[PDB]
Amino acid sequence: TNSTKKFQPFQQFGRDVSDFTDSVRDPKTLEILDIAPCSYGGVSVITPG
Amino acid sequence: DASAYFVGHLKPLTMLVDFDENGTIIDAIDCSQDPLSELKCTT
Ligand SMILES: *[C@@H]1O[C@H](CO)[C@@H](O)[C@H](O)[C@H]1NC(C)=O
Repeated sequence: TNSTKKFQPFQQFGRDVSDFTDSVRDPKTLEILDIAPCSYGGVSVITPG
Repeated sequence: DASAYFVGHLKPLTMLVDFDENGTIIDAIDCSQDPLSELKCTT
């Protein structure tokens, strides 16, 4: 997804507290993006037996 | 005219750094200089 941050010319990657890379700069068109997994939320199955 | 320069030497130390929401370094505390900064390094 489109991001909002911007950093120095000598910086390419940014990481989270858990050292997960969440910000990447596209090398062709100089824009900043954001990554997030599409596995999210909790499910629960109810069975009568 | 007359000018002056200052020269210091580097030492191996342990640093505590903090960044703001733009990644700019705004403060730094070195340990081993006084007990309060040692407490801040520990905590
Ligand atoms: C961070 O960047 C924004 C946009 O350039 C700027 O307005 C702001 O003063 C900067 N600093 C902080 C502490 O938000």
